[PDB]
Amino acid sequence: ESMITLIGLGPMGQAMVRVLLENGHGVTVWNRTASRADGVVAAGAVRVDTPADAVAASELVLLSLTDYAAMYDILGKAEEALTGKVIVNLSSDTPEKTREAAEWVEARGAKFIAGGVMVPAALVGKDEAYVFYSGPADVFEKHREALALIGRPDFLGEDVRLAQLFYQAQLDIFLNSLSAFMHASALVRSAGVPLEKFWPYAKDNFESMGFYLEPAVEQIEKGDHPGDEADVIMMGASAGHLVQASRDAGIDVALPEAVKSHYDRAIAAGHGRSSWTSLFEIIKADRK
Amino acid sequence: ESMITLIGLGPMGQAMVRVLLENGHGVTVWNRTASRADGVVAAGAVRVDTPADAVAASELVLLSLTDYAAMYDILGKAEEALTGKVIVNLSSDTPEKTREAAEWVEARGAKFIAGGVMVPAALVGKDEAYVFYSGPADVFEKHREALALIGRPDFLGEDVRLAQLFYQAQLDIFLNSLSAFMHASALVRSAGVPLEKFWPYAKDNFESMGFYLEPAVEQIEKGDHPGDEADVIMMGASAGHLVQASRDAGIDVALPEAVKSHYDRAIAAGHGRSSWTSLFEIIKADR
Ligand SMILES: NC(=O)c1ccc[n+]([C@@H]2O[C@H](COP(=O)([O-])OP(=O)(O)OC[C@H]3O[C@@H](n4cnc5c(N)ncnc54)[C@H](OP(=O)(O)O)[C@@H]3O)[C@@H](O)[C@H]2O)c1
Ligand SMILES: NC(=O)c1ccc[n+]([C@@H]2O[C@H](COP(=O)([O-])OP(=O)(O)OC[C@H]3O[C@@H](n4cnc5c(N)ncnc54)[C@H](OP(=O)(O)O)[C@@H]3O)[C@@H](O)[C@H]2O)c1
Repeated sequence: ESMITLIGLGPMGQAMVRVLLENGHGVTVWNRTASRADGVVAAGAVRVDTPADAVAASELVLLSLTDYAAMYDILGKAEEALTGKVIVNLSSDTPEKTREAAEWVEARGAKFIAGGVMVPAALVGKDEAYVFYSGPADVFEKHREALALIGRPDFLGEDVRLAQLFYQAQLDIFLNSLSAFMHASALVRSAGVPLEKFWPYAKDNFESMGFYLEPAVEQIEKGDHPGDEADVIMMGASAGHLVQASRDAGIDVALPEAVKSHYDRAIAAGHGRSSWTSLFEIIKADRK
Repeated sequence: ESMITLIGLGPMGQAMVRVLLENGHGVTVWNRTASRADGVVAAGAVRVDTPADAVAASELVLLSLTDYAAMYDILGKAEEALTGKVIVNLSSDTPEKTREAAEWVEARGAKFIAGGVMVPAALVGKDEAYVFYSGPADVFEKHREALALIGRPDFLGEDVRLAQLFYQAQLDIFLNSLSAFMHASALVRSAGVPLEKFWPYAKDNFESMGFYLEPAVEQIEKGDHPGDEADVIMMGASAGHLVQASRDAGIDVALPEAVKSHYDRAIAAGHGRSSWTSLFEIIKADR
């Protein structure tokens, strides 16, 4: 069936290729490290020597790269081939650089769609999988059926930045959660307590988060930060406890100092007696 | 019934008093701000003029204060009355200050137990509620039945530091999650997208976390950080994207810079091609 190019054979790239092949699609691939295509070439994919060859081979070109800098390095050696193609970039970078790259690709006569895949490689193509998409809807809809093999497509809008924004926002929560889990683990291991004793508590803590956060949405929407049940003076004190405990234990202080700086800036803005939601008032961009 | 003293009548202390009263216990109370006892006095509690009076009124003295410094301010004006009492401190502070306070209380002839309450005031005494305790087990067991009204007691050990350590570790995850939620929200609101559109995704993200973290426990236990499915070079790049996006949006950069610094230190230690669990190797204390 339809031949699709994929450039970028990291684990996400490979999982996407395997899924396109298992559903009848032909897949041309190219990677900076050619040896990395062996597993997918064996499963039915066509390696090709040059980026220009890979772009020329198909209408739809998927990029699974570390960043957008890598797109310029790869497609920079394929500018003439781009005319009439559809670039779907499934790579992390800033929203601003996502729009700049859309303009560069369209100036070379291709369409540009941004994607953000919201599961790891092992879940590509399964039921859990979903992908943010943004860019021209007519073009997107022409290729929805193929893209949906990777995960449920969530088309956010024509502003090509939206998929990147949602990706970065989810990443913000995700990387924080990892670093916080490792930080808490580090504090525990520092005291000689095995992590198996703490895990059930950490697990419960993360599983309960949705409950503590749901009510906060309205408070943040409205600037309504009542402190009667928990205040920034009490929570900011705790944050300083965490910082001192971290110094005492010889573990990282960057993460707990960053969180303490939220409480300190809030106290300086007079929000001592407000809910922790008031931190939003010092974290948000100036409406000024 | 049994008279228990609770000094510290903020949101959590009041919920504790209400629960002790609803179960027959008698409760003497005292606060730096006496007017704050009105609601609990009305529900059955006895206000008292002085800390010394509150300590003297009962065997078991619960303290729900903002920090341990407040314990010294309050019990500094008792001291003679402490002999033979049991102090259960349910306040945040450092583990080191928790041990220092146990020594000061025992030198004044009382027993000292540390607690960390793991639910907010509204859930005190409900099914969800649990509390870390640490200190002398015999003393703890003498008062277990009363303490259990506040939430499931988890005795961690006789090292009085353990409840505070577990409290601070849970707090680490908790305050991070809040700041991260607000930070992601801020990034979204900065671009003109309403929070209502993003919430379902944020919710799903937190609900999924337990699944992505369970396998990481073994990796951290063993120093086994395979990068085949996701590595620090790719995730570190992402963390830098978040930092740049945050500058672009004019939101806080402290939180994302802190997270990026984990990926940078890991790359510097050669863990570019390792799993994100390798950040543990940079975050941990020198062995
Ligand atoms: N892994 C995950 O679970 C996951 C999940 C969600 C989203 N993502 C996103 O998915 C994308 C891919 O991540 P991944 O883990 O599959 O792969 P990765 O480790 O970022 O590598 C992906 C590809 O980028 C290539 N590459 C990087 N810089 C390049 C450059 N300057 N020029 C040419 N090629 C370059 C690599 O080529 P080489 O093979 O030659 O090194 C590789 O083929 C990232 O943007 C990431 O944020 C990752
Ligand atoms: N609130 C929650 O949802 C929650 C969740 C679990 C655990 N905790 C922990 O529970 C503890 C109690 O905090 P809270 O939220 O109930 O309220 P809080 O704002 O910490 O106030 C608690 C009490 O401390 C007293 N206090 C503070 N500094 C004092 C000082 N220097 N001298 C004398 N009294 C002093 C206050 O008396 P005044 O009336 O004079 O201020 C107040 O009655 C904290 O350590 C907190 O970390 C909180």
